[PDB]
This record gives sequence, C-alpha cells and structure tokens, in this order.
Amino acid sequence: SWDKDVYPEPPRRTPAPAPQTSLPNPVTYLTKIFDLLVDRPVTLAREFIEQQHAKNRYYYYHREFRRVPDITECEEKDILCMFEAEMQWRRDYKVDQEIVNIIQERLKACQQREGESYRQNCAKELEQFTQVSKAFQDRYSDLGAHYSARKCLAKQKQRMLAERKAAKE
Amino acid sequence: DGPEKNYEKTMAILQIEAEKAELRLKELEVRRLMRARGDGPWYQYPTIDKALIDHSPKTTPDN
Repeated sequence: SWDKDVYPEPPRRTPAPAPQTSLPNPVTYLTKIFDLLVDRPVTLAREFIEQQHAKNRYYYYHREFRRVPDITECEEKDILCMFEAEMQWRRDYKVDQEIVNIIQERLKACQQREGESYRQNCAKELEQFTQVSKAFQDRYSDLGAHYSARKCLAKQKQRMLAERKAAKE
Repeated sequence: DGPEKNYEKTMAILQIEAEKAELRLKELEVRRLMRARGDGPWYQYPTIDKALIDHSPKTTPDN
C-alpha cells in the first residue's frame, strides 16, 4: 500500500527449515492451531467487511495548495501578502517536520531489523538522518516559540552574511 | 465550513486592521502638525473679530 521507495524494506531472506531431530517441533503444531482457529475466522470476517466496503465505494481526495510568493518577495507592511507567505512557510515547516519523521522511522526500522549487525548495516540510514537533521536544524532552530517566516528569513540572512565573511577569508 | 472561508476572512480582517493602524498613526501626525502650526481646521483658537472695529470718523483726526 505505502511507497516502498519512501519506506525501504530490504527483501526478506527467511532460511529454509531443515529439522535434524525426530522430535516434532511444537511451534509448527501451535502455528497450525493458531492459523485454523484464529486466522481463518478473522480472515472470513475481514472478507465480509471488505465486501460491505466494496458495495459502498467512495473516494476522498488530497487538497493541493498552489505556491504563493515568499516573504522575501513581500512588501514591508503588506499584511495580505505577508499572511499568504506566512501560511505557506508554516505549511512547508510541517512538511519538513514530516520528512524528518519519515527518515527517523527508516532509522528505527533499520535498528530493529538488522539486529546485532545494526551498527554496520544502518550506515546509510544514519547518514540520511544526519543530513536531514543538519538541514532542519539550520533552517529551523532557535527561532523561538513565536516563530515566523520573517524569523527564518533573518536567520538565513545572518547565515549568508557569515558565509560571505568566511569565504572572504 | 471550508478552510478557504476562514482564509479569506483572515485576509479581510488583516486588511481592515492594518488600514485602521495606518489611519491612527496618520491622525496622530496630522494632529501634531496642526497643533504646532495652526494651519489646519483643527486647533484654530479664536481671535478678535474685525467686524467689531468701527471705522467711522472719530473726534481727533489722528485717530
């Protein structure tokens, strides 16, 4: 259902069972019992409810907002343009937060999945999260509780001035 | 209701309030100028009316 590109899950590698002891594995019998007595009725109920849903098939859409002139392209006291730009900035802020969340989910899933080899098998995920963290922190940090698009603009301008000074040295 | 309704309402409210603020500051400046110059309709303190003066021939020629 979800985008495997967004949520990368490495192809599963389950080893083949090769019993070397005559004793019957209790797990196999228990799993068969669980399947028959639980999965089957649960699946039947799911099928019935899915039929009911298929009958009443309706769709919900995703609202998309057009791009609006940023606070950079906005007059000093033009409250209308400022409101538009600030709302756009807040929307982008939320989107960036959700991007950070997605990468974090990737990292946690990698930590659990790779088990004891997590340190060596999650380098890519750690690097991705580090990049996203750095970017998000540089863009949005220390703005304060009363954050605003003007505050991010001021922080970016200060950063750019510092970059200019460093490059000039 | 729809979100766009509140969006437009917020835009309208912002415009009204900002125009009010501009007008208030403008009024303060205008009032200061008028009260410092007396060149406007406000702060026109009364002066003697020239109609009261009588220009009829007096008793002494040199008024």
